[PDB]
Parts: sequence; structure tokens; C-alpha cells
Amino acid sequence: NEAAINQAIELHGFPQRHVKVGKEDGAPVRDNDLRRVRTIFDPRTTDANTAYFTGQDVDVETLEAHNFDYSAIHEMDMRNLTTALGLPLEAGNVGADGLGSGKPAELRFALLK
Amino acid sequence: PDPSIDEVSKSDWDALTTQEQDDIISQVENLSSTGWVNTSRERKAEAIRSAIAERDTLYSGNMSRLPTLDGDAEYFTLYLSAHKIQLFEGGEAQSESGEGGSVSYSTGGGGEKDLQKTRYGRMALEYVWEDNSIAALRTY
Amino acid sequence: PDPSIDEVSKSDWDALTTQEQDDIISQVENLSSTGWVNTSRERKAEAIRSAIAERDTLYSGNMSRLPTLDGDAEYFTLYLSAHKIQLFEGGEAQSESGEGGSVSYSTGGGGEKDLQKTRYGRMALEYVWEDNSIAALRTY
Amino acid sequence: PDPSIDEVSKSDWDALTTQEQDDIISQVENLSSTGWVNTSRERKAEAIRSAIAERDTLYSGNMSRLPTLDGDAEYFTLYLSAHKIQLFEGGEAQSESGEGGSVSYSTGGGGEKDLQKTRYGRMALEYVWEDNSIAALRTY
Amino acid sequence: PDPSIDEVSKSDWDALTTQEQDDIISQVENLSSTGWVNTSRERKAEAIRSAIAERDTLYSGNMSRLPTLDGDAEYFTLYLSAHKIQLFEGGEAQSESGEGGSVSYSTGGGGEKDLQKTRYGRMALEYVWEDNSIAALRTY
Amino acid sequence: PDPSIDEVSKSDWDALTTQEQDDIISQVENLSSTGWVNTSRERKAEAIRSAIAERDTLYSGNMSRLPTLDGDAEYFTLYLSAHKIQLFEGGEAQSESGEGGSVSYSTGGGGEKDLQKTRYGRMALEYVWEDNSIAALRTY
Amino acid sequence: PDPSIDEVSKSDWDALTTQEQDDIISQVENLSSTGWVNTSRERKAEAIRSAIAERDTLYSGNMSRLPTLDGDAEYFTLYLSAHKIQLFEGGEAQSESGEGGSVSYSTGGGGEKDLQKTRYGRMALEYVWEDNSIAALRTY
Amino acid sequence: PDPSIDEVSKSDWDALTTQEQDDIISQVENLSSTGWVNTSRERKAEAIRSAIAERDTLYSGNMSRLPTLDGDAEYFTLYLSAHKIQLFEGGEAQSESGEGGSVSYSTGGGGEKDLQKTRYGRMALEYVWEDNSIAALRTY
Ligand SMILES: [Mg+2]
Repeated sequence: NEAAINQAIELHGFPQRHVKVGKEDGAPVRDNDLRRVRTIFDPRTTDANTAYFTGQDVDVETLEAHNFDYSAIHEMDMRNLTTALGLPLEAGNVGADGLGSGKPAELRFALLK
Repeated sequence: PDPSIDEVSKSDWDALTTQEQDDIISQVENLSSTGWVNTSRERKAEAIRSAIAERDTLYSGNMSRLPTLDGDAEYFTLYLSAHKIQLFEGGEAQSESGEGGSVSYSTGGGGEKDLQKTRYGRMALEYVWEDNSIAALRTY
Repeated sequence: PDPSIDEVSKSDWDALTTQEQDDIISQVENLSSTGWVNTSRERKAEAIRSAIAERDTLYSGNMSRLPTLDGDAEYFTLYLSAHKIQLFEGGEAQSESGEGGSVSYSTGGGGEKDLQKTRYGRMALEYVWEDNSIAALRTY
Repeated sequence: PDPSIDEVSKSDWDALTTQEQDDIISQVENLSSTGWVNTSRERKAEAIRSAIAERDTLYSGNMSRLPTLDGDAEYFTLYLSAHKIQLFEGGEAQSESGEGGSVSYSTGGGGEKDLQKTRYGRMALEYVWEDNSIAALRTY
Repeated sequence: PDPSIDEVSKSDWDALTTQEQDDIISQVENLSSTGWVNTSRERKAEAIRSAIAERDTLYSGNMSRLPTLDGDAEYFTLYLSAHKIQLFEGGEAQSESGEGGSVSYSTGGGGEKDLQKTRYGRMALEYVWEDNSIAALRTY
Repeated sequence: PDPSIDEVSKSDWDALTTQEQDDIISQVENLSSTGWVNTSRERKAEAIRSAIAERDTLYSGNMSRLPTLDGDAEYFTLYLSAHKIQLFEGGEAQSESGEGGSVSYSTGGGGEKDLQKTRYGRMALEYVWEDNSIAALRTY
Repeated sequence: PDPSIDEVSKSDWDALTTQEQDDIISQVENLSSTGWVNTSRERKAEAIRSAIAERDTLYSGNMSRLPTLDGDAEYFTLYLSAHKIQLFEGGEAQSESGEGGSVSYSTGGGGEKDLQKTRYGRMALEYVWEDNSIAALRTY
Repeated sequence: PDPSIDEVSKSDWDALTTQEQDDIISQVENLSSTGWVNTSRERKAEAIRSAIAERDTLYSGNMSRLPTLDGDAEYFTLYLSAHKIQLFEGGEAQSESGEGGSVSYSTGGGGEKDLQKTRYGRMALEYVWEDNSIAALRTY
């Protein structure tokens, strides 16, 4: 699950730029044509305040950062592992609601002792 | 034909013997029942030279590393040549009427673009991804 | 025919004897009541050769590990051949009028694309998933 | 007929006696009042052979474990055969005019696809779920 | 007729005497003012056999435990038979013109599907829930 | 007529004397100015029998405890009979032309369904809630 | 021709010998089966001069560093010349009727703009990105 | 012509010698096969003077610091002149019929505005950004 989260963050945690070239039902654009467009929109040479001037038939789309609750997956993983190894959940740098105080806390720390 | 239409560049067409060109012309004429016999040799040669040039300039190269000419290059160039000859004849006939006799053809409403406008161009489009933009590239 | 049209590739067609080709031509001529008797042999041969090349180049390979040519390959190539002969004849007739006698056929509005434009091509489309994009792949 | 059209594969059709084939041809000719008498035997044989092949390749197998040929297989194959003979005849007639006399039929607007284009194909569609995708599968 | 058309399966039709079949044929012929007198007996017999088979294979069974043939089964089969004979005659006539005389009928192109295309099929549809999907099932 | 058409089941019609049937036939013939005089007795008898059967099978029972035949049952069965006789005559005339004389009727665009296709069926629809689904049930 | 039409600017055209111009004029005349033989030399020369000027002023430069004239520059200029000659002739013929003989061509509905209005202009559009705005620039 | 039409203002046109004007008129007459020979010199001169004035008043200045006359200014003024002469002749001919002979041209649906209404005006529009508003300004 840890490996899966890491790979998922790389693919889905960050937005990616999608430049679409040509008119819809228009002239076809070939690979060599896209090499010149790639040179204009290269994220390597782009800076924060670059501005783009185009004709109507160039579209700068975004692949958004797609939401997933990797934090909750980490919490579940840490809960499964800590409860299996007999440690309290707090040892995994994970907090949980209502369990941090009162007789709930007394019981879990008593079980550990 | 010995030099096939797909083996010949525009420069090569100009270099061919009259017989080698006539063999390719003869093959193009097989794509119509009429053979376009009332159209002169120069016009058929011009159409074939133009089709060769247009294959190599507009229908060459790649989309997502797939060749843009996906079908057989021979028959593509022949259909493209036939499309041109039919446009030199005034276009595709919809209705023909003579000495009482009449025929109408189911050619209408094909679309606005060049290759859509005759039967040979509609056949050529299938060889060439139907003019669709399948190209993709990455940054590294 | 002994070498069936589906067993023959473009190279094989060129290698067939005249009689072997004529058997396949004869089979294609069975798909029209007129037999296209006023078209010459070379035009029927060109159409069949082209249908073979087009089957092997455009209507081959797989989509989601299914064959793209799902139907009978013999009848597919024959219908594709018949489609081509009818396009060399000027297209599908919608109306015919002669010495008083007239007929109109149900043909029009079939669609803009190559195979949709004649009855034989509409039959050929059923053999090849109707030109639909059923292909799928995974990463591993 | 003794060997019924639904009992016969494409291989079986080729193996039948001339009389056995002629009995099936005779049955298909019952589906038109004209009997297509001006169309030769080879064309009727080609249509039936093609219908048999097309049944076994395009209209076979299952959807959600239901057979894709839901109706009577004999009549489905005969209607598919009749559809093919009518397409070999040039299509479905919408209007016919002769020496004074004229008739127009209700045939138009049936749709773009192969089986929609003649009355026999419209009948055949009812036997094959009207070409609908009722298939379903599970993982286990 | 003594054996009624609804009492007869496809197997039973083949087993009937010539007179028993002729009685059912005579009943079907009452559904047209013309009696389709220029169609031969074999064509009328084929239409009835096909209607019987099509009733039993396409219009049998249940939807939500309702029978899918809701109307009178005799008249359903007779209208289905009449629909077939009219399709064998070339379709429903929209216009007829002769020696000066002309008539046009309100056929109006009621729809694309098989039973919608003639007056007898439109009558047959009313007996079979108009081809609607009223079926329902539970899990237990 | 003494046994009125609404008092007669399909089984009862078959049992009536020739004069009792002829009285009902004569009543149906009053619904057209032409009396359909060029149609034979058997065809009018078949239409009436079919209207009786169709009333009892398709236009019987209840919707929300209201009878589905809301109008007068005699006139409903007569109009349904007249609808059938007009369909046996080839349909409703839109235009008639003879020796110079022409008439066009305001019958066009009536609708797609069986009873909508002739004036008698449009009248019959008003008696049966215009084929609407007013049925309702409770659980207890 | 030795000086090809793509090697020649508007200034160069005016400087050519009469024979050099006539060779290019002869090449343009190959693009119609009629050769526009009833138009005078000056009109053909004016069209070519205009096509050269229009290539260099309207169909030159770059979009996203791609050349705007993507196709073969010779054939683009020849088609642009042929478009102009056909417009000087009154436009593209849709129907022609003479001494009984009539032809109609599939030509209509092509669109409102200059190059869309004739077959030569539709061919020319394919060489020049179909007039699409593919240009892009950056700030640095 | 020695003074070119693009070098000449409205004031300059009035100052030209008769031969200098006649050279420009002769160049405009090259843009039609008919030369508008049945239209007098004064009318051709009025059209050219008007085109010169209209270039300098309506098709001058800049948009986003780009010249609004982007194409060749000579050919723009000649096409604008030809557009005017054709409008003085009653507009663009769609159909012409004479002693049996008829022609129809693809010209309809061109659009509502002045330059869209003839072939010469459609050519002229391409030189002037197709009447599009590309202008931009900043505050400083
Ligand atoms: Mg294109």
C-alpha cells in the first residue's frame, strides 16, 4: 500500500499540461508538427510568469491533480500494522479521535503496560 | 507496373521512361469503367505526378509513431490519382441524361472537404486514418 | 474457386494462373444480377487485387484480442470487391429511366463514408464490427 | 427440403447434391411473388451460401447465455438469403413505372444499416434481437 | 377452419392435409379485398408456415407472468401471415396509377421496424403489447 | 339487428344464422357511403369476426375499476369492423383521380399506430380512453 | 517547366520570356479536361500572376515554426491558379444542359469562403492547413 | 500597367492620362472571361475609382500594428473593382438559360454582406483578414 501511494502521488498528486493542437474536424497534425509545439510549451524552459500567444486552434488543457485520500490510506495501514504488532496507534505517528483522553486512554496504555 | 506507383517519388516520375509512366497511367485507368478515354495523356500524367507529390508531402510521416499512410501505399496513390482525374473532368456526376435515358447516383451529401467530394477520395480517406489527429508526444 | 479469395494475399493474386483468377472473378460476378458484363476483365481484376490489399492492410489485426475481421473472410473480400466494381461503374444507381420504363431504389441517406455509399459496402461493414473501436490494452 | 437450410453449414452446402440445393433455392424463391426468375441459379446459390456463412459467423453464439439467433433458424436463413438476392438485383424498389402503369411502395427512411435497407432484412432483424447488445458477464 | 391456425405448430402445418392447409389459406385470403390472387399457393403456404414459426419462436413466452400474445392467437397469426404475403408482393403500395386512374393511400411511413411497415403488421403489433418490454423478475 | 354486435362473442358469431350475420353486416355497411360493395361477403364477415375477437381480447377488462370500453359497445365494434374492412381495401385514400375528376382528403399525418391510420379507427379510439394507461392498484 | 511556378515570384513572372510563361500556362491547363480553351492567354496569365502574389502574401510565413504552405508548393500554386481561372469563367458549374444532354455534379454545400467554392480551391486548402490557426508563441 | 492600381490614390486616378487609365481598365477586364464588354468605359472607370477610394477609406490602417490590407494591394484593388463591375451588371448569375442551353453555378448560400455576394468579393475578403476585428491597444 505504501508503494502504491508513492506511485499514485507521482502520477496523480500533481497537475500535468495537455497541449491539444489543431481544429476539431480540422487539418491533421503529425508527430514532427508536435515537436515544434513541444519546444514552445516545454515545462523545462517555462517559468512561473510565461505568457502564451496563440491562434484559436491551440488549446492548453490541464490534467488536474486527481483527489485521493492517501492520508486515510496511510492511517488505515498504520492502524493495521500497529494493532498487529501490539503497539498503540500513537507509536506510528497517527492520532485517533476520542481515544486520546479519559478512560479510553487509560485502558490502551494499561494494555501496553 | 515494374516501378510501382508507391516506389516512385515526384523526381522519379519525371525520370521514368514513357513506357514506365504509361504502365502506371494504364493501372489508374482501370479504376474507372470509362477509363477517362476523352481526357488526354498529359492530364492523366499531371494527376499522377500531383498525387505522388501530395502523398509525399501531405500524407507522409507519423502520428503516435504509427505511419499516417496505414493502408496499401500503391492503391492509396492510385485512388488519389483517380480522385484528381475525376476533379479534372468537372467533379463527380450526380445525374446524367441523354437520348431519353437517365441515371441518378447515390453520391450526394458526402461532406465539404476535398477527398469527401468523389468516390475515389472517400476510398483514399480510409487508407489515411480518415484525416483524424491521432498524434501524441511526451516531454522527457 | 480452388485458391479461395481469403487464402490469397496481394503477392499470391499476382502469382495465380489466369484460370485461377477467372474463377475468383466469376465468383465476384455472382454478387450482381447484371454481372457487370460491360466492365472489362482488367477492371474486375484491379478491384479484386485492391480488395485483397485493403483486407490485409486496413481490415486485419486485433481489437481486445478479437479479430477485426469477425465475419467470413471469403464473403468479406467478395463484398469488398463488388463494392469497388460498383464504384468503378460510377457509384450506386438511385434512379434509372429508359424507353418509358423507370425504377427508383431505396439507397439514399446511407451515410458519408466509403463503405456506407453502396449496398455491397454496407454488407461488408457487418463483417468488420461496423468500423467500431472496441480495442483495449492494459499496463503490466 | 430434406436437409433444411438450418441443418446445413457452408461446407455442407458445397457437399449437397444439385437436387438438394435446388430444393432450398426453390424454398427461397417462395419469399418473392416474382421468384427472382430473371436472376440465374449461380447467383441464388451464392446468396444462400453467403447467408449460411453469415449466420454461422455473424449471427451465432450467445448474449447473457441467451442464443443470439432467438427466432426460427430456417426462416432467419431464408430471409437473409432473400435479402441478399434483392441486393444482387440492385436494392429494394421504391417506385416502378412502365407502359402507363406506376406503383410506389412504403419503403423509405428504414435506416442506414445493411439489414434495414430491404423488407427481408427487416424481417431477419426480428430473429436476432434487432442487433441489440444484451450480453453480460461476471468475474468469479 | 377445423384445425385453427392457432392450434397448428410448424410441425403440424407440414402434417396437415392439402384441404386443411387450403382452408387456412382461404381464411388468410379474406384479409385482402384482392385475395392476392396473382401469388401462387406455395408462396401463401410459405407465409403461413413462417407466421406459425415466428409466433412460436418470437411471440411466445411471458412478461411479468402475462402471456406475450395478449390478443386472439388465431387473428394474430392471420395478420402476421397477411403481413408476410404483402411483403412477398413487394411491400405496401403508397400510390397506384393506371389508365388515367390514380389513388394514393395514407401509409405515411409509420416507422422503421418490420411490423410497422404494412397495415397487417400494425394490426399484429396490438396483439403483442406493441413490442414493449413489460417483463419483471425478483430474487428469492 | 336482433342479436346486437355487442351481445355476440366470437363463438356466438360462428353460431348465428346467415340472416343474423347479414343484418350485422348490413349495419356495418351503413358506416361508408360506398358500402364497400366491391368487397365480398366473406371479407366483411372476417372483419366483423376479428373486431368481435379483438374487442373481447384487447379492449376488455378494467383500469382503476373503470371499464376499458367506456363508450357504447355496439358502435365501438361497428367502427372497429369498418376500420378492418378499410384496411382490407388497401387503407384510407388520401387522393383519388379519375376521368379528369380529382379529390384530396384531409386524412394525412394521422399517426403511427393501427387505429390512428383510418377515420373509423380514430373514432374507435375515443371509446377506449384513446389507448391511455389509467390503471391503478394498491397493496393491502 | 524549367522555372517551376514555385521558383517564381511576382517580379520573376513579369521577367520570364513568353515561352517560359507559356510552359507554366500549359501546365495549369492540364488541371482541366477542357483546358479552358475559350479563355484568352491574358486571363490565364493574370490568374497565374495573381496565384503567385497570393501565395507569397497570404500563404507564406509560419505557424508554431511550421511552414504555412505544408504541401508541395508547385501543385498548391497550380491549383490556386486553376481556382482563379474557374472563377474568371463564372464559377463552378453545378448543372449543364444542352441539345437534350444534361449533367449535374456533386458540388453544392461546400461552404461560404473563397477556396471552398470550387474543386481546385478545395484541393488547395489541404496544402495550407485548411486555413486553421495553429500558431503559438511564448514570452522569454 | 506602369502606374499600378495600388500606387494610385483617388486624386491620382483623376490625374492619370486616358491611356494610363485604359491600362488599368484592361487589367480589370482580365478577371472575367466575358471582359464585361457590353458595359461601357465610364462604368468600368467609376468602379475602379470607387475601389481605389474604398481601399483607402475602409481597408486602410492597422489592427494590432498589422496592416489591414495583408494581401497583395494590386490584386485586392482589382478584385474590389471586379466585384463592383459585377454588381453594376445586376449581381452574380446563379442560372443562365438561352436557346435550349442552360447552366447553373455553385454560388448560393454565400452570405448576407457586400463582399460575400460575388466571387470577386469573396477573393477580396481573404486579403483583408476576412473582415475580422484583430485590433488591440494598451494603456501606458
Ligand atoms: Mg484534410
